[PDB]
Amino acid sequence: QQTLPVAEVAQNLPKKGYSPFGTKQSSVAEWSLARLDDLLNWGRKGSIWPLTFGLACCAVEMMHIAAPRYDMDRYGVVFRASPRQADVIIVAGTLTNKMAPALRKVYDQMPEPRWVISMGSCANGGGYYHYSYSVVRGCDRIIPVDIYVPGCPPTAEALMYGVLQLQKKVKRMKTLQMWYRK
Amino acid sequence: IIKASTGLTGLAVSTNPHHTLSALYGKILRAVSKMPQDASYRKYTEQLVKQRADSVAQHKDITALEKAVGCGQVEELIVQAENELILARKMLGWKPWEKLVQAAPAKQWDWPPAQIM
Amino acid sequence: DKPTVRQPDAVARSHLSDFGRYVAECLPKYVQKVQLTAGDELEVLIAPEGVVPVLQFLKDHHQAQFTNLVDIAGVDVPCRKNRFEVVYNLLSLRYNSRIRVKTYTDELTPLDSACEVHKAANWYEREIWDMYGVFFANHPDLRRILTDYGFEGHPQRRDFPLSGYVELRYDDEKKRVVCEPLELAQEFRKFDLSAPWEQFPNFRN
Amino acid sequence: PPKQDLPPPGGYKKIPFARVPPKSYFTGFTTIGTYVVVTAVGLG
Amino acid sequence: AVQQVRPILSVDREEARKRALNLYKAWYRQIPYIVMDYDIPMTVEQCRDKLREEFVKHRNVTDIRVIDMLVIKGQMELKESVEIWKQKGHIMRYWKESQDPKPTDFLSKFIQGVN
Amino acid sequence: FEEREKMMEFYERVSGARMHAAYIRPGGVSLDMPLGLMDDIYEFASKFAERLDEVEDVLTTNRIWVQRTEDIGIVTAEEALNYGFSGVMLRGSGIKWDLRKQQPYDAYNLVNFDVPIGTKGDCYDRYLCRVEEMRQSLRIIDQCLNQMPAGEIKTD
Amino acid sequence: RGDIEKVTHTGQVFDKEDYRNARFVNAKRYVNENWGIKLIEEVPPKECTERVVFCDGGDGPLGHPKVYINLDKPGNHICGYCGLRFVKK
Amino acid sequence: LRRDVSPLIQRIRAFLLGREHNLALRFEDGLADRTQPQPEIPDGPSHLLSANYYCQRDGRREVLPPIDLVEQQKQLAASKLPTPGKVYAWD
Amino acid sequence: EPKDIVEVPKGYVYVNNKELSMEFADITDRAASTMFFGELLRGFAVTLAHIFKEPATINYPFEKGPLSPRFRGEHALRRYPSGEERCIACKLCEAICPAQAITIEAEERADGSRRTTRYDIDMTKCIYCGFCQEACPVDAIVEGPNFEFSTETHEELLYNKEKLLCNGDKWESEIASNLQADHLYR
Ligand SMILES: CCCCCCCCCCCCCCCCCC(=O)OC[C@H](COP(=O)([O-])OCC[N+](C)(C)C)OC(=O)CCCCCCCCCCCCCCCCC
Ligand SMILES: CCCCCCCCCCCCCC
Ligand code: SF4
Ligand code: SF4
Ligand code: SF4
Ligand SMILES: [Zn+2]
Repeated sequence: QQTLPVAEVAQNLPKKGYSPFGTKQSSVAEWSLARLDDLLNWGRKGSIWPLTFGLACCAVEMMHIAAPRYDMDRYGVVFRASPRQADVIIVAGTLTNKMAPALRKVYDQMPEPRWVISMGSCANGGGYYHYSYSVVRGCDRIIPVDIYVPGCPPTAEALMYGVLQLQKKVKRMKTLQMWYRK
Repeated sequence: IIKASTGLTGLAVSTNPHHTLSALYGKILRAVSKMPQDASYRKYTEQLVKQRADSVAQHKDITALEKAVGCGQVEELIVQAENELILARKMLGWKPWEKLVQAAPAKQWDWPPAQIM
Repeated sequence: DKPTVRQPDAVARSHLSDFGRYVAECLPKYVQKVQLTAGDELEVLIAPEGVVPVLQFLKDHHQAQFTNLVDIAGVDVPCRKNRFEVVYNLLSLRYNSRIRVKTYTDELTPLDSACEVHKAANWYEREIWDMYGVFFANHPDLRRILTDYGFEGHPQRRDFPLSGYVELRYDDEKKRVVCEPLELAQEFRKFDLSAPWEQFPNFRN
Repeated sequence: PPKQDLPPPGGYKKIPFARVPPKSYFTGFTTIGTYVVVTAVGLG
Repeated sequence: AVQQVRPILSVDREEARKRALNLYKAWYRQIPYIVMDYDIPMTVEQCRDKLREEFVKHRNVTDIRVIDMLVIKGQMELKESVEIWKQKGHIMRYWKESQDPKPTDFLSKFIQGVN
Repeated sequence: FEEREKMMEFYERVSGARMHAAYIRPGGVSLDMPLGLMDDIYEFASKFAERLDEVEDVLTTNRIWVQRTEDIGIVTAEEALNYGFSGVMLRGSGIKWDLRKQQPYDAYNLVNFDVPIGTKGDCYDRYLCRVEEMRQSLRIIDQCLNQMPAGEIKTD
Repeated sequence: RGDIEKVTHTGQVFDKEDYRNARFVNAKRYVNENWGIKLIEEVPPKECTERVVFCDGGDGPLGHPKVYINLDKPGNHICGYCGLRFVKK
Repeated sequence: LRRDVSPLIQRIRAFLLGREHNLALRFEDGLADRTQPQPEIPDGPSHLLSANYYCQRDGRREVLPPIDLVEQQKQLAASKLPTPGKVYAWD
Repeated sequence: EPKDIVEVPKGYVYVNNKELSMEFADITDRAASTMFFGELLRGFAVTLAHIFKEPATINYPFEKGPLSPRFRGEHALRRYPSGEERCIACKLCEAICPAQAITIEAEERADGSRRTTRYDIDMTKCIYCGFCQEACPVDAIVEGPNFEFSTETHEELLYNKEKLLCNGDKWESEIASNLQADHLYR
């Protein structure tokens, strides 16, 4: 555990910059691949397209980032009906026994790269229906999850916190530098 | 002098409601006349449909008939008479006036059920 | 007066008492016991073989126009000889009232379907088929409605456990959602909330 | 002081619930006549 | 002892046996349409062997109401297999393809775990 | 949904959760309303009539909405009674039945409002019935803001 | 890193041979630095004159339920809710 | 005082709306204060300490098992037909 | 005025009940609105008017939405002003936790005080309902104001006793202000 720095210490530190991979990497090819990766992650963290999925009550909150108080289209985020035209599936609601192959098929038909936001307590770990017969204990055991939005109804502030943390995860996602070091 | 609409979809207005009601009431009497006299359902249905037939025969106006019966509009009275005619046809075969077909099992209608007693 | 105690309706009590005695007079064969519970609700306990005509009587009599059948509820009592009980709740719009018709059913004994009387039961008994497992004879479509397609057993039966018997996961050597025996990561902690001292002296008789 | 959450004395003014129509400017005869006049001027 | 109950679709044992044989015939006809459509890794002969094993583990019952309840449930699975009404994950549930088999000898059960 | 988010803000003000309030309990309510909720609810109910007027100016009069709703999904009243319908699907088919007026509960009989009844039974009549329930709910909200007594919030 | 081998206030630490220290190679262990025992024995005992005293947490309705402690027995009497110590001379 | 467009665009919006426009957006002047004085919830009818006993206020013990109506008529007995309630016209 | 097909009762409102007028003026009015798109132009006018409105968007995360002092968020374990932790291991909160998220194990502490040795909250089983806030007699467990606690990993959403104590230490000022401004409602 570390805390946020004091303003004198914060004035001592320099600016972080946009690039999470640093300014220089002591090679021309490494710098070129890092800047290409920065451009690619800027194009990917800008306008992730979530999927019209909406299993349950947490979905009603999902329209409160559609609703003009929070405005998910300001961030590039915009809903698409088909899973082929989507980067993100927001698994939000109760995942039951009949929806296990449905969610697995919709996730598998969605093309790479794939990031899944788990919104709500039922999608995280079953929640208030954890000890029931029909509810799958979270959506981790069927599909991978990158972001766990924790509130049962999350505030749309807390859902866009998960969306912005997904954007920061895509911003730190590195593939071309990995290709150079593989 | 005719109703424009009933304010209620699926039921159109009736051209001659009085003859339809009287025919259904006569058919209810013909179906109930085969019932035994000791059955209370026959006496109750005869009292009902005799009162309704006197209400139909006494009043010639439609809305006066609907006010005098007081149950509702006359198309719903036709619906009620048709339903009771279907019931009076069915209860001859269902045979309700006899004794209990099945006796009470032990501890069947006891609440709370888990007690020893 | 007494502001905490709920005040009942005397005229509704008198009307439901007169109608309950009227129902018990009209059908001596199928009506087994007419009772009037607290809260001004009439329960007509009937024989199983009178499941279909009595509701038909309650659909079609002039003082019994229970046009709406709002739901059918099943209660699983395992201590009785006939295990399940089936509760038909009917709403009358003409006389502005409600009635309950209660019957008893074994695990294998049929019930005659009320789909000829009320069409809402066309799914409602299906739920009682899925949750409890009583067969409804002369049903136009009797299938499991709420549970899984490969589900075995009936859930809201009290012999069935709360967490079920099986779980589902995803498996990559079969590329499929597969079925596994149930293991909770944390078990359901059962709480003993049974009352050690009785509170209501009027219900021990 | 408001020791409990209560409405002010004197009550509230009436909350509107009826649908007011928007402002209508065109009669149908006026619309057809203006269309005919505009079309004739345009053809000239 | 003796008990008078309402029957389910059959009066005696011969009609229930005829209904079970009708289930076997209908499941035999439905197996080659199950194999070509559901995308499952099971050969038609393995499917028929599994159908035979499912009938064999219910040969032991004798009560006609139990037999007819089994006939009703098998007809429900047949109706859920004529129309597709299901996925490939639930068809393979009869084979139990994910559960690793457990030993039955007491020494291996003693070594592995208390179950 | 801008106004709907204002009402979930009101829900968060009264109970602490935006959607699943856990507020109405057996024996009254859990907590008293906070101070100053009257002015916020009153300002919202003053503006919501104009918001509904704009929404009805866009949606209700249009030919495409009428052609997509009217004479479509017509349900008869005897089918509504036989299939156990309830609420707006009863009220859209001409049947005069509202449970807030016939069997009143929880002080609906000290407030006054109107019950909207459809005529044809199609989608357009049910949409107009929903908008009229919205406006009569604004009327009941006006009456409940007009009169409330001072006292306890739960049974004793 | 010393947070892996650090002991919490419940007397719990993972052994060096345990496999459960492999979960802390990517996420640091959370040990609360404010132990309640040290901060409750740092508070000096309160000297009182009356035979019985009352404790309510020091906040009124925001503390613990009000309990009465007897002070006729010599020594330090500990409130069972908040841990404050009372003494009578 | 409040953020809006200049009154030419306001008059254009009021002409295009077909009605006079009231601002949908909430402002700090129109709402109540976020910090309010600390309230006192008044006591109910039975927080008086003198007169009340629980035996006259116990609603849970005044319930009874349901009454067998045929048995009640048999014990207490030794025109229009009975309706379930008042006749309501939904037509 | 258009006539009424069915006469309305008192206290009821009939929609789609007005007969269409067959006089020449109303037929010409509806004909002009048909062929010249009158209601379409009215809807376009209303939409073009609401283009010129001010947006209701707030600049997240620089601008955050309005809330209440009663708001239910992350569970936290408070401490006394003397520094001792408030919880006395009475297991009321876990007895009332309706999804059974809390797990409490306790023993006598070395100074004799009744304290916990394990206070786990499954945050993926929580529903953020405030029953533990109402059930707590010493006001130990509260719902903190925090809701920006989305994690990348499912295990980080299973709070230990130390994580709840760190949340109680970190969020102490706002929780103290909320329980100052909220306690006479409860
Ligand atoms: C700055 C510009 C602002 C405005 C921009 C937008 C412009 C307006 C909208 C453009 C198109 C929008 C999208 C498409 C909408 C399509 C709507 C539509 O057609 O709906 C079907 C509806 C259907 O009509 P209805 O809605 O009445 O349906 C009932 C009738 N039945 C079922 C029989 C059809 O409307 C029409 O078809 C109306 C006619 C359209 C074509 C116009 C015909 C004009 C005829 C000549 C007039 C002569 C006058 C007299 C002259 C006398 C001379 C002597
Ligand atoms: C509906 C319009 C009817 C008339 C259209 C033509 C108008 C102009 C005719 C030619 C005028 C020539 C003047 C020298
Ligand atoms: S997590 Fe909560 S709000 Fe979301 S679907 Fe489950 S119960 Fe509903
Ligand atoms: S808020 Fe409710 S669900 Fe969450 S820990 Fe507390 S009691 Fe349990
Ligand atoms: S209710 Fe409060 S004091 Fe009791 S065990 Fe829970 S957190 Fe601790
Ligand atoms: Zn103390």
